[PDB]
Amino acid sequence: AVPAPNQQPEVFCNQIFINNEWHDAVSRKTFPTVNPSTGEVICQVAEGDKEDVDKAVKAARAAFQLGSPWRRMDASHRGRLLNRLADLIERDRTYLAALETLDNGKPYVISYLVDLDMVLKCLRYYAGWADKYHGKTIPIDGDFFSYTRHEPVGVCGQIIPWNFPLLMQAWKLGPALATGNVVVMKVAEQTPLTALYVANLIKEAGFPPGVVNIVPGFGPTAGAAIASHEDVDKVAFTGSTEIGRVIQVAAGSSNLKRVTLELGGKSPNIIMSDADMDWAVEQAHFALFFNQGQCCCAGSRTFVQEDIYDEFVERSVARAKSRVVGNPFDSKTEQGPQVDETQFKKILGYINTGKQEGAKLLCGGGIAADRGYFIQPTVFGDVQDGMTIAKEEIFGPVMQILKFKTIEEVVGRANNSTYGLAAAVFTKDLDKANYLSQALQAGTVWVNCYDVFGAQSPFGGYKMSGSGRELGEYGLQAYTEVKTVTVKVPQKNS
Amino acid sequence: AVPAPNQQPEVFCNQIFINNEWHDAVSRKTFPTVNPSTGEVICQVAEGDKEDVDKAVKAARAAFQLGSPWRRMDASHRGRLLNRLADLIERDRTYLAALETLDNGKPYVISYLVDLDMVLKCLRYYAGWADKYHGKTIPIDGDFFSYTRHEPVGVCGQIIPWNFPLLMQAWKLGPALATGNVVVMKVAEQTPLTALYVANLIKEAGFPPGVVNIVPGFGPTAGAAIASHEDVDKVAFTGSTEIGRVIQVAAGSSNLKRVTLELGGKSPNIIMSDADMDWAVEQAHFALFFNQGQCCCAGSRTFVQEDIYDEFVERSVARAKSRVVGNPFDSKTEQGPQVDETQFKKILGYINTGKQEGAKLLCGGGIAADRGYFIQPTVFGDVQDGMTIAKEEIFGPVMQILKFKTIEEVVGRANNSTYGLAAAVFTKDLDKANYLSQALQAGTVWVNCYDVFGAQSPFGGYKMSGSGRELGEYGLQAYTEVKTVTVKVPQKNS
Amino acid sequence: AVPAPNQQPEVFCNQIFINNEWHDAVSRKTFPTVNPSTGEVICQVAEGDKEDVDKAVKAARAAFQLGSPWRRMDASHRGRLLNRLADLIERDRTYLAALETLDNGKPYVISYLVDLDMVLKCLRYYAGWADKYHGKTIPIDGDFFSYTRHEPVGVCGQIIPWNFPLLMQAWKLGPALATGNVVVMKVAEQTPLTALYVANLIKEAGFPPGVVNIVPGFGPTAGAAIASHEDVDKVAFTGSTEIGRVIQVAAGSSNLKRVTLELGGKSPNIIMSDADMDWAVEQAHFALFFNQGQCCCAGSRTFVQEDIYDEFVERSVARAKSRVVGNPFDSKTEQGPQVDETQFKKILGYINTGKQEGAKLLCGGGIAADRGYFIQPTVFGDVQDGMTIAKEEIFGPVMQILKFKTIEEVVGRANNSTYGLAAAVFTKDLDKANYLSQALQAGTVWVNCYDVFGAQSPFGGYKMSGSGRELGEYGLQAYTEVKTVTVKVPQKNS
Amino acid sequence: AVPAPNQQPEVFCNQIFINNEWHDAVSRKTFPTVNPSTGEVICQVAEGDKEDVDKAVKAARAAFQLGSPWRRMDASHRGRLLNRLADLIERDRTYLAALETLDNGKPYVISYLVDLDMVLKCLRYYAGWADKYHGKTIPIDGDFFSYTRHEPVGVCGQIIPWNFPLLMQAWKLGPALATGNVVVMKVAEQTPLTALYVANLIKEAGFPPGVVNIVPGFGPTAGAAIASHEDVDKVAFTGSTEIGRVIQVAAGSSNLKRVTLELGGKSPNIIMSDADMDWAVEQAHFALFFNQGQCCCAGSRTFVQEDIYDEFVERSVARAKSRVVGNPFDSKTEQGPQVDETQFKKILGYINTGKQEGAKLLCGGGIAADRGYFIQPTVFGDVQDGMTIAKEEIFGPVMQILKFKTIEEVVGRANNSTYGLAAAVFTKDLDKANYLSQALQAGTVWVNCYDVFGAQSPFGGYKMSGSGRELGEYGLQAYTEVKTVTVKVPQKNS
Repeated sequence: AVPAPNQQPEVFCNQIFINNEWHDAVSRKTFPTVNPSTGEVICQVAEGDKEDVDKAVKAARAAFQLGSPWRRMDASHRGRLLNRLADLIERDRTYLAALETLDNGKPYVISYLVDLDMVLKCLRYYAGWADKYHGKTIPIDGDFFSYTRHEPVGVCGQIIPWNFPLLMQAWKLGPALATGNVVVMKVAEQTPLTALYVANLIKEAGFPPGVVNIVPGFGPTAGAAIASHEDVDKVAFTGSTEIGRVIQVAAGSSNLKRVTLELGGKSPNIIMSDADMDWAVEQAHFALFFNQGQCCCAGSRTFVQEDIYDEFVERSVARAKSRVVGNPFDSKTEQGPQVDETQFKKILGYINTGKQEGAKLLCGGGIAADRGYFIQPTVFGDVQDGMTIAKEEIFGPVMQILKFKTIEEVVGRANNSTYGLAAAVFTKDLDKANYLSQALQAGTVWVNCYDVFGAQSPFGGYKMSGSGRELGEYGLQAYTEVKTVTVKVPQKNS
Repeated sequence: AVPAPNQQPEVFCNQIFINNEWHDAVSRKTFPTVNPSTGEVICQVAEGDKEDVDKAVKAARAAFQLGSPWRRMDASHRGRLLNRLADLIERDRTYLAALETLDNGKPYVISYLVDLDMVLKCLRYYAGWADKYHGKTIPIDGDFFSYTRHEPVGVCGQIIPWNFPLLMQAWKLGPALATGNVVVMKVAEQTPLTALYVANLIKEAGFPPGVVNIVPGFGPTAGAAIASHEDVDKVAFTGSTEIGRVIQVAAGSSNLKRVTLELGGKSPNIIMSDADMDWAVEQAHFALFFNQGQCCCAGSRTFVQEDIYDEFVERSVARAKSRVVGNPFDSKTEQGPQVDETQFKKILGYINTGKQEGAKLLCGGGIAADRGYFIQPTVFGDVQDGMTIAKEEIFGPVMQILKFKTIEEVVGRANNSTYGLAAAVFTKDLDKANYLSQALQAGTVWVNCYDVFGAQSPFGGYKMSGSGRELGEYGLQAYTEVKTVTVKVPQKNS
Repeated sequence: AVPAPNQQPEVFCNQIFINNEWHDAVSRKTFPTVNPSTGEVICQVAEGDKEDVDKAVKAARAAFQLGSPWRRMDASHRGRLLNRLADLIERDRTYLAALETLDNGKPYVISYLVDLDMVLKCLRYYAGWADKYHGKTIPIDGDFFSYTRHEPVGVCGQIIPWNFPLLMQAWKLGPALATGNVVVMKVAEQTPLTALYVANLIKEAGFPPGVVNIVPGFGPTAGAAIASHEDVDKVAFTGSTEIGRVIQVAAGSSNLKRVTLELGGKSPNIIMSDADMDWAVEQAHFALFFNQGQCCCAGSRTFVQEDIYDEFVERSVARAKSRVVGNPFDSKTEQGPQVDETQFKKILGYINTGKQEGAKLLCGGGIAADRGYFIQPTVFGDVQDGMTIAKEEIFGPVMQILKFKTIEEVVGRANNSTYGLAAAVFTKDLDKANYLSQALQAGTVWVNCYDVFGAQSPFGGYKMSGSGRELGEYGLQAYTEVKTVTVKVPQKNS
Repeated sequence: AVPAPNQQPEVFCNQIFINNEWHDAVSRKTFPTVNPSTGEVICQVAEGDKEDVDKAVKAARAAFQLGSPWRRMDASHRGRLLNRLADLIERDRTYLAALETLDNGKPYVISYLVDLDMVLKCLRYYAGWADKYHGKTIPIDGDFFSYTRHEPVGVCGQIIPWNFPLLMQAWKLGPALATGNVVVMKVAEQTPLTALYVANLIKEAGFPPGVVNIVPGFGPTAGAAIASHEDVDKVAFTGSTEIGRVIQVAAGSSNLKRVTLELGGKSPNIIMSDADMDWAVEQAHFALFFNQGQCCCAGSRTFVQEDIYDEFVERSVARAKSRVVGNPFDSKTEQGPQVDETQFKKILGYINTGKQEGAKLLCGGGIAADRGYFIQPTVFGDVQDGMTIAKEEIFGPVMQILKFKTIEEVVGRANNSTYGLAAAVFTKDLDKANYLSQALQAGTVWVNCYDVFGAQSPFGGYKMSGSGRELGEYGLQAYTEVKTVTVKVPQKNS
């Protein structure tokens, strides 16, 4: 029941969003955005700069002053504003899905049924938490009355990736606005249009000026300026590991602001010999090739027991060869183009390196179309732990299948990594499922499923995959600082 | 590593415990306690009366007055007192286990390794919750500061059964003293000695006078007096369904005091065809014959699929025939005598009725010894749902095995009862385990185990098995009334 | 900004609401509803009966069966349905306010700005809690994995009073539908129209058939049938103490169903000599004369220190004499008529008895209009604790002012009652405020304010004022039964 | 009731504690510890090095492996071990207090009645949280069963300051061992003996080898090695701001390990004109001169309204001049010597700079004794915001009194700082207290009290004073990583 899409929607939101008004860059420099399906320029977006970041941060700080309309606003009213924003987004669902498809390149059906549905669910979920994050009345010793108040941390600088523009923007705006903070958001240079349109919808919803500010920046300049600003109380970053380390170093060296990181990973996928063959094959294919493999928790490493290795490999190759690649607006299309040329060339180089290392190429391994950044679904068999493709995040539609013999060995091999963002287990035995769920050192473990993301369930990673959580009640912890008030009383009684 | 027991320990605590002092009954009437292993009288215990209950309630109310030492005491100090009581109980572990064996009749090894260990664990667990039951700072609308304070409900009247004297006494004293309440406890007429010795230990521990009061009463007179007293803010009862209904009616007609009930049940046990045969048989035998079958959550109904019915029945009969019955102080003894003559005759009548109804008698079915209340382990096969033994709680060492064909049918048959205290599932499939755990209408569901009781895990029952919970954090809810305080502030800010 | 009201709105919802359809009474008997402002009949409403209650309970049980659309519905979808119902109610806000004014008699401005605003706030608040009531993963000892699941209790029978039809209906429907229960509601015979229109809106919102059922019954027959039905898992009652005791006795004697009571009270009001005179006088007048004094937590007892007794009495008399009584639809009207003739005559008799007992009559004390149930604002001075008016709930616009000398004496006198529903303290000292808030034995304590009701803040009473809470997170506890699932694991690790 | 102290207790614990065994430094280098009361050397302590840190971290990682005794240990058993450690510490309370006095220089009465009492309270409090930190069973959408498990973060490197050796060591060990982590602790070079004796007591208590490891290091070498080690999952630091920034930078550049900081502050103290004069003066004196002013939350800035400035200044000077300085083991002694010569010279330089800036010297300002690091109590009046002493943390017995006129001005001046660790308000008005508690940007706010530290109440700071909390339930969050497990089920029901 997908409505008819407009393949070339109009683009007008291309400036910096500050104080519920659109301002051009101080340097007047603009950067172009490229449609990945065809390689042509969609529109020109103003390039964020350090001075623009300073203006946005000053506006946010002014909006966060004590006694301001945002600070005096009731929590239930903040939830009502979030619900109003969600309703406004749902009103323009078709246009937002079309713009997301045009800018990112993901299939329109996926954008309409998955991305925007999850955005609405996340916004409406964090609308509820506005007036339900209670404190505590501490029963301290002596004739004292102690209690804790949950207060907004302050100005929050948020940097979102390009794989899920709307979804990550919702995940960042939900808890921040629910807890009463002000946001100075930096969007990815690849996909800036959807965030700007959402900012216009935010202005329409009725948020006070300066609460939400979006600065579209082209490069690490705006991100570094946000992470190094003194008035930014907290910085939240989601992206590559190197940029995350740079942001953390800059934040620690600037004002010791709170830092929350959500980096990439090398999430494994374990298939036990007793698992349902068809369901396991389909779920592994979906886990690896979802969003053209541009997922932080993609199941790149697929561990299959020696008993069912041959049949699983054959079924996976057959399924991958039948995947449809083409124009995302087409109904039959299952895989769209890559986000940009850089990722296209990086994935091609990764495929070439994997072929050089001796991994068996089962299918794909080349360009899918002469125009656009389309890559054929690639599957690598007989992959070893020493191979580069088995250790680095390809971040593309490349499948690697590894063989294991015993459960202890597969646990040791899966946990032998610097990333613990996610993991999966496919089996029908209760004991094996429990043991694998407990032993695996992953932030999220899925049993007989994959990519089951809910706003209620927190998401995070161990080791160097990041720190903290971004979903559920745990997400509210990062955007809140606890204040303890102790009052002397004439006499305390139980 | 069980220490050498004293088969005839001295009994001196046989009076009413009020205000940390021992008082005789006002009417000077005493009731005898009978050793179940031999049928002889152990000692004479003063019989509780309505006037004695009034004296105990007056003492408790005096100890609960505002500004009293108990009310002004810090929560951490209450936890320290609970830990001190637990240490004192552990110091006299051997004597308490011997007295429990002498009075109840359960094996000494069980009393030392299971009952007292669980008592210590429960006391030390509820010691921790003394200063960790926080309130909430409600984020109400408007310029108001609202918060909730958890206060003791008041004088609590508690009636404990005879199957687990020490364990039920600990389960009742833990949350009540942890939340800062005063206790007026009524103990079972069958096993009153252990509770009185524990009361003496409570006096030694250092509790303020009047905090804990124990009135040993012979019959429903003391229980009715406690449940109908006006100064009793809350009544907690654990026992038969009829007495629970009477207590609830009296409490509702007296002063609308809060009532918490924990009645018996007819907990089923389901064995799937794919379950581990040896483990399932052993766990079913332990589930049904634990504590001579005198358990509220005994797995009386054993549902076995038609595929493994014959082998399971044969193994269960073989295991039951090998059970050792004899003197509880003997090391090799596995089953002791019944609590009293009334239960002995009731179980004999139930066995006779089951034989009359046409159920196949596999083993046992008669008296085990010429002296004492010993009953042979009885197993009934080919039991139908219409049989009386399949519907009423025998509360004895009688095993009933029922046959089922499909999982939907077994769910419908197991849930077709007025009791939902507990249930069990034995299987190796994940989907079957999850579906059975979700479908069964039981307060507690065990998978591949039984009688796994932890102080942390709450315990309760659905339907007419009772209301509320007695373990874990949920146990603290019943013994606490919430007070909300709202204060007008000059200006509220997030 | 109150829209123009329709003084005589059309009435069409006058039948029994079962399975999203309107059915006449089986006996075809109808009872009339009387407009309190004029004494004329508004419409004829079908009279509920035991057979109709049985039909509604059967429909609710059918809708609550495992696998039904309501049971399989996601929690977030239940919250969305609640939000949709709130939006539908807000769409017809003017008509609902006009009908509430026509049926109850409260001023239209109050109905539009207070009652319906609170109804919308409560519904939207309990919409949020749909998917945020998590369980617990208990860390039990041994190689076991234990967790708790919060499940709906089942069919809930709810009886609502007549003072706040829409507000109490929302307070009952919020948590019940949020936790996934089915409702069989019994409405007051005085004000049945608004609940039926809300039921029609519920049908329009999209709830599955049988989830919500409303049976308008004339008398205690329907209430007794609901409280004594075997398929009703939980009964919630809000009203007089005697009917609450009867309901509790019947429920305990029928199937031991869970009972939650919210009865009336004699809430005191304490004015300290250092309090702000104008604010204290205005808040006391609002506390006592709100909703024509037809509030369960009305500040009937007004304790004023001897220092400011004369000035407070003079100001209270002056304020009471200036209160406007007349047609509720008039803008200048501040007090409407009483709910029915019975309350009118009872309040007149209470005023006569208070005059006979020797209490000084300061103002009012008679009928306010020759047509309708209008009573002049009455104030009684020099009231003693032994007077009947100082002990019984008049439930009308009668003010009683009592004098106290010391804070300990006023605490002792205020707590010397069988009701603890609410209390208030007016002062500027921190120590006095804290001591009074801690010492008073009231379910809710207000400081320098009164009737500050928020959906987030729980509401309840001590002693015989009721049991349990109806607002906030505490409200969800009553409509939920906890199931514990313990699974044996091969090996447990921290 | 302070027992007789041994002024020169024996010192034997002077090595590195690894695997429950004492090992000398690999380089065999030892650093001396100096008694502050006399300036003589107490004993020689082995100097920690990077290689020793590597050995300790390897031992901790070995003890943290899956299936190890520490990992398989029950949570209740961890709480029991913590309680056993607390009991062992209480057994040697006198010796520990004497050693603390000998090494730190604080008065023996303070060490016995305050420091060790708080250590015991903290240990026994965190013993309770061992088996009470539940997870959540997330109600996710779809046919899925999702839940969260709280797991230990891993090897934790902890660096403790010298002002409160035992208290900070307990604050670090409590949550870390309660949540099931392994500790590699670095102690201050000034006071290493007490931590080593506590480590010996830990070995005696029965902790498995490698769970707790203490490396006494002389300088930033050991701290940098701990913060830069790859196997250290989390680092917790408490000390100066510069070292905290260095540690955060190193941790971010090494492996992105979680960092928790608790730095110093410039906590203000506000005295309103209506506050109790005697209580305010005494509490301000205690707040500033507690522990010789070597407190992170010392009330250095004392804001006094112009109405009571003169009387408050006179009373503060009179109280400060009467403070007793001398040998800490003497009963009449109220203030001991400084921790070391460096702090002595820094405080002298700060006093000289304050005198140069034009601040009025009221009393003190020089050396108190010819032997030892004793400083006279110094009070500075007419202090301005531009003065250096009013902005930098003197960390000594220097009092600064500032004058303010209005409440808005004092709020603006108090919040105009880079530190928000703590604040205090002294008044009798309710509105002023609430407004000041809400407006002040401090981690902890005290009303009519100061330094009211309870294990239950969390402690932290805003701005650059640190991040996170170290006490209460909030303390457990830092030492725990959340794992989410989602399992597909055949059919989900509410």
